Amino acid sequence: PTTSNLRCPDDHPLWQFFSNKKFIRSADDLPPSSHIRPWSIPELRHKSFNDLHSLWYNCLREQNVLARENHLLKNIVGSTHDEFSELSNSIRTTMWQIRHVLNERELAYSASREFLQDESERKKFLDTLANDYFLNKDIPDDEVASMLTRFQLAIFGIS
Amino acid sequence: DINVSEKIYKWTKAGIEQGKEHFKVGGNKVYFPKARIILLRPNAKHTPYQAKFIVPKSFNKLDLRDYLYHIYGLRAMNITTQLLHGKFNRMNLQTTRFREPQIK
Amino acid sequence: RQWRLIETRKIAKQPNYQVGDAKPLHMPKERKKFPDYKYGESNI
Amino acid sequence: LTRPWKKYRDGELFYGLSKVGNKRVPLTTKQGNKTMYKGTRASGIGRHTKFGGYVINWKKVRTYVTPDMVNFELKPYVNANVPPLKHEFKGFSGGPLDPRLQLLKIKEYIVNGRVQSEGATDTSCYKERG
Amino acid sequence: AVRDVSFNGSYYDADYKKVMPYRCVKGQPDLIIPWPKPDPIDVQTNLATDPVIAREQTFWVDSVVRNPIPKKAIPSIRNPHSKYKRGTLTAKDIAKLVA
RNA sequence: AAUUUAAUAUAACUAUUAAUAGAAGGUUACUAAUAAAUUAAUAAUUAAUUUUAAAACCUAAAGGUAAACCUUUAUAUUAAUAAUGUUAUGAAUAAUUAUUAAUAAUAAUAAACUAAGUGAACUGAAACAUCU
Ligand SMILES: [Mg+2]
Ligand SMILES: [Mg+2]
Ligand SMILES: [Mg+2]
Ligand SMILES: [Mg+2]
Ligand SMILES: [Mg+2]
Ligand SMILES: [Mg+2]
Ligand SMILES: [Mg+2]
Ligand SMILES: [Mg+2]
Repeated sequence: PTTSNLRCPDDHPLWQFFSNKKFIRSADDLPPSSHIRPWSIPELRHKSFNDLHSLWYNCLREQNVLARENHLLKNIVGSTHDEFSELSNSIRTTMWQIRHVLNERELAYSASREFLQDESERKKFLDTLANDYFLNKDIPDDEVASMLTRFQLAIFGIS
Repeated sequence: DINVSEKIYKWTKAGIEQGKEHFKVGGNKVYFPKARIILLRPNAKHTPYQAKFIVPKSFNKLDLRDYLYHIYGLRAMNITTQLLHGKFNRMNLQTTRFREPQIK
Repeated sequence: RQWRLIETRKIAKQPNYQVGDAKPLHMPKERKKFPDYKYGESNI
Repeated sequence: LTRPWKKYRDGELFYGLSKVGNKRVPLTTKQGNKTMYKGTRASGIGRHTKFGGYVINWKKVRTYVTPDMVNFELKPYVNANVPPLKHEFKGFSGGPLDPRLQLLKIKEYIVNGRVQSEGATDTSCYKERG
Repeated sequence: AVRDVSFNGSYYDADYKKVMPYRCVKGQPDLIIPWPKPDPIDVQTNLATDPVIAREQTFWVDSVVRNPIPKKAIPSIRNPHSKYKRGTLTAKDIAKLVA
């Protein structure tokens, strides 16, 4: 059987397991450790759920590429360079930081709800929010509408 | 009127034609999976239309199909499982012997 | 006479629980139905 | 001659290094009578049938959900030039899980309406409040 | 040359983009030996996020009624069947236990 | 500005004396990770006092087994914004719902010391049975 009979697409989804369609990356092709750093918890604290989700899957795809390269390295040539391994470890660090952030975000939301279940704190919070900006001495006129829209969207389910 | 195998075949055809999954998606959603799969070099017994992976031991055939489709867009038409054995080894004769990992 | 084989019986002291204390690891399946005998069941 | 490089009896076995060893190691899929089935925690999907088959319960099958519009810009790593951001929570004993902190954040959201944080606007900021 | 060197405090070095100690000659506190100048930096790899995109904020706390994280995504964030966390007691439980 | 003696380590046990106190292992893998707060100290490191996040499977007793397996729908459900494909001629849908309230869970459970039940025989008596 001859391979001349095949039209292999250059955009075949199996190329996503390689970087720049390279069988195995060289030290020059790998990202130098000096210029690279894993994500920080505070930087992931203010990334939307979509952003964290997409970053998770990008991390997983890169880890898959590194995994195949590392398997070829440690199974066939049996070298002890351990570069792909630490690079994937950095990615894994970012991943568990993301997991931590998501958990803490949900727990903080739940704690806020439980705090505002209490009638006393709810009354205090609404009274302060009404006295501070709402019912001002006629200084703000138009932006009060934006404040009210945000209020009805946040404290209640009004869209 | 139509055999269930024929019905499955039309299901897969309809999935491909409409661009959706060529299979039935499950209800146990997993937003953040940390499973990793390893592409492997072809063997003499495979054809250019086949690809083999090293996958988690607790992984599943449907799991591989869904993972490939949603994460990479690769549609696996037929998946087949090969679970390997673990041979005994000992780094030295003066150590407890233990079986090597079983790779899937 | 005195009751040696009854007096020398000991039973583990279950802790007192307030309405907001931590749950015990395992829970009885059914509600308790009699008071507690100071000496418990004989074991001999 | 099993191995052409050993013409005389010296103690080497037909195969392997030792004929004996520990037998109290855990079992696996390849060992046991035909009746033995250990499994790999890979199928709790459906119900066996009274005859021998197996019916898949699709509400228990795992589906890997991915963003509808994926952002192909958050790379796995971050530019080393940006210093690691740090956070300071002064006035809150509960830290990031503090309802008072969340209420302050909601207050400022109400007043300002999705305003960028100092650490976000400045790539050269080492730490920020909240 | 310097015989010995001491460290009496810490400070954030912006050139190193990190916290470093005050390297000072053992003896006079004022005389401080500066840290070496880092080699100039320049990145080209595509696996590193740009600074602006990396630090751009896209999440704000804007609701107390709707969860920012979907219900079906929680199991991937925390184990629901965890043996390392337990609840408290109620009047029903304490009545069940006390004789 | 060196060089040797005598003590001292996160890195041994044993005996005594004096204080203080009554604290996980295994298997292999979708590896089992954290985050902050406080006052007094020339954006801050004293440490030490409070808070926290995660943590797969097995170690008799949610059920079963041939330990790390399997089987039980805590992604399991009344209520809701609309419905595809149909509802024995304005609502009720086997792939389901941004959702909201209610309802079953997790035995890691040491040793030594103490109290109690039943309790030998070897042996000694230069034999042996009372006795020991
Ligand atoms: Mg098979
Ligand atoms: Mg033999
Ligand atoms: Mg056999
Ligand atoms: Mg059990
Ligand atoms: Mg059986
Ligand atoms: Mg006794
Ligand atoms: Mg005698
Ligand atoms: Mg005799």
